[PDB]
Amino acid sequence: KNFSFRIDELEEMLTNNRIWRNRTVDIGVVTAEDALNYGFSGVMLRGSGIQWDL
Amino acid sequence: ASKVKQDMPPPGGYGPIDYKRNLPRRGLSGYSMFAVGIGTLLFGYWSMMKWNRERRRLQIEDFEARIALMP
Repeated sequence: KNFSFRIDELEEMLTNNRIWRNRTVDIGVVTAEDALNYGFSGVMLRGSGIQWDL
Repeated sequence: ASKVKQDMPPPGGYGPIDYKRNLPRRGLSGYSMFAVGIGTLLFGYWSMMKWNRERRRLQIEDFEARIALMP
Protein backbone atom coordinates (compact mmCIF):
# COMPACT_ATOMS: atom_id res chain seq x y z
CA LYS A 1 0.00 0.00 0.00
CA ASN A 2 3.07 2.28 -0.09
CA PHE A 3 4.76 1.19 -3.33
CA SER A 4 2.67 3.35 -5.68
CA PHE A 5 4.26 6.47 -4.19
CA ARG A 6 7.69 5.00 -4.96
CA ILE A 7 6.64 4.40 -8.57
CA ASP A 8 5.33 7.97 -8.67
CA GLU A 9 8.68 9.31 -7.45
CA LEU A 10 10.46 7.25 -10.11
CA GLU A 11 8.17 8.76 -12.76
CA GLU A 12 8.77 12.26 -11.36
CA MET A 13 12.46 11.59 -11.92
CA LEU A 14 12.13 10.01 -15.37
CA THR A 15 8.89 10.16 -17.35
CA ASN A 16 8.77 13.89 -18.18
CA ASN A 17 12.50 14.67 -18.10
CA ARG A 18 13.64 16.05 -21.45
CA ILE A 19 17.07 14.41 -21.17
CA TRP A 20 15.52 10.99 -20.50
CA ARG A 21 13.03 11.45 -23.34
CA ASN A 22 15.80 12.51 -25.74
CA ARG A 23 17.81 9.46 -24.66
CA THR A 24 14.97 6.95 -25.08
CA VAL A 25 12.46 8.26 -27.66
CA ASP A 26 12.97 7.01 -31.24
CA ILE A 27 15.76 4.65 -30.15
CA GLY A 28 15.71 0.98 -31.11
CA VAL A 29 12.47 1.12 -33.08
CA VAL A 30 11.30 -2.36 -34.10
CA THR A 31 8.30 -3.12 -36.28
CA ALA A 32 5.63 -5.60 -35.21
CA GLU A 33 6.39 -8.03 -38.04
CA ASP A 34 10.13 -7.86 -37.36
CA ALA A 35 9.56 -8.38 -33.63
CA LEU A 36 7.33 -11.39 -34.29
CA ASN A 37 9.79 -12.93 -36.76
CA TYR A 38 12.94 -12.38 -34.69
CA GLY A 39 11.41 -14.24 -31.75
CA PHE A 40 10.81 -11.35 -29.36
CA SER A 41 8.39 -11.69 -26.46
CA GLY A 42 6.96 -9.71 -23.58
CA VAL A 43 7.48 -5.95 -23.60
CA MET A 44 9.58 -6.17 -26.78
CA LEU A 45 6.36 -7.29 -28.47
CA ARG A 46 3.94 -5.06 -26.56
CA GLY A 47 6.06 -1.98 -27.22
CA SER A 48 5.32 -2.41 -30.93
CA GLY A 49 1.54 -2.56 -30.42
CA ILE A 50 1.17 -6.35 -30.37
CA GLN A 51 -1.60 -7.36 -27.96
CA TRP A 52 -0.13 -10.53 -26.47
CA ASP A 53 0.27 -11.59 -22.84
CA LEU A 54 0.61 -15.22 -21.76
CA ALA B 1 -9.95 -29.87 19.74
CA SER B 2 -8.05 -26.87 18.40
CA LYS B 3 -9.18 -25.63 15.00
CA VAL B 4 -6.85 -24.92 12.09
CA LYS B 5 -4.78 -21.73 12.38
CA GLN B 6 -2.81 -20.55 9.35
CA ASP B 7 -1.91 -17.25 7.71
CA MET B 8 -5.17 -15.88 6.29
CA PRO B 9 -6.44 -12.39 5.47
CA PRO B 10 -8.54 -10.71 8.17
CA PRO B 11 -12.34 -10.85 7.84
CA GLY B 12 -13.68 -8.33 5.36
CA GLY B 13 -10.36 -8.18 3.54
CA TYR B 14 -7.49 -5.73 3.47
CA GLY B 15 -7.81 -1.99 2.87
CA PRO B 16 -7.80 -0.81 -0.75
CA ILE B 17 -4.38 -0.36 -2.34
CA ASP B 18 -3.51 2.57 -4.60
CA TYR B 19 -1.93 1.71 -7.95
CA LYS B 20 -2.92 4.53 -10.33
CA ARG B 21 -0.22 6.95 -11.42
CA ASN B 22 -0.28 10.13 -9.30
CA LEU B 23 1.53 13.04 -11.01
CA PRO B 24 -0.18 16.20 -9.74
CA ARG B 25 0.08 19.46 -11.66
CA ARG B 26 1.64 22.13 -9.44
CA GLY B 27 -0.06 24.93 -11.36
CA LEU B 28 1.33 28.04 -13.03
CA SER B 29 0.57 29.21 -16.56
CA GLY B 30 3.24 29.88 -19.16
CA TYR B 31 1.81 33.37 -19.60
CA SER B 32 2.26 33.95 -15.86
CA MET B 33 5.85 32.67 -15.90
CA PHE B 34 6.77 34.87 -18.86
CA ALA B 35 5.08 37.83 -17.17
CA VAL B 36 7.09 37.27 -13.98
CA GLY B 37 10.31 37.09 -15.99
CA ILE B 38 9.54 40.27 -17.91
CA GLY B 39 8.53 42.09 -14.73
CA THR B 40 11.72 41.21 -12.88
CA LEU B 41 13.75 42.19 -15.95
CA LEU B 42 12.01 45.58 -16.07
CA PHE B 43 12.53 46.19 -12.35
CA GLY B 44 16.23 45.37 -12.67
CA TYR B 45 16.51 47.61 -15.73
CA TRP B 46 14.98 50.57 -13.89
CA SER B 47 17.10 50.11 -10.76
CA MET B 48 20.29 49.84 -12.81
CA MET B 49 19.22 52.88 -14.84
CA LYS B 50 19.09 54.96 -11.67
CA TRP B 51 22.32 53.54 -10.24
CA ASN B 52 24.29 54.01 -13.47
CA ARG B 53 23.16 57.62 -13.81
CA GLU B 54 24.28 58.25 -10.23
CA ARG B 55 27.62 56.60 -11.06
CA ARG B 56 28.00 58.89 -14.07
CA ARG B 57 27.47 61.91 -11.82
CA LEU B 58 30.03 60.59 -9.31
CA GLN B 59 32.61 60.01 -12.05
CA ILE B 60 32.03 63.53 -13.36
CA GLU B 61 32.62 64.90 -9.85
CA ASP B 62 35.90 62.98 -9.56
CA PHE B 63 36.95 64.33 -12.96
CA GLU B 64 36.10 67.85 -11.79
CA ALA B 65 38.36 67.41 -8.75
CA ARG B 66 41.20 66.11 -10.92
CA ILE B 67 40.81 69.07 -13.29
CA ALA B 68 40.97 71.45 -10.33
CA LEU B 69 44.15 69.80 -9.04
CA MET B 70 45.88 69.52 -12.43
CA PRO B 71 47.68 72.92 -12.81
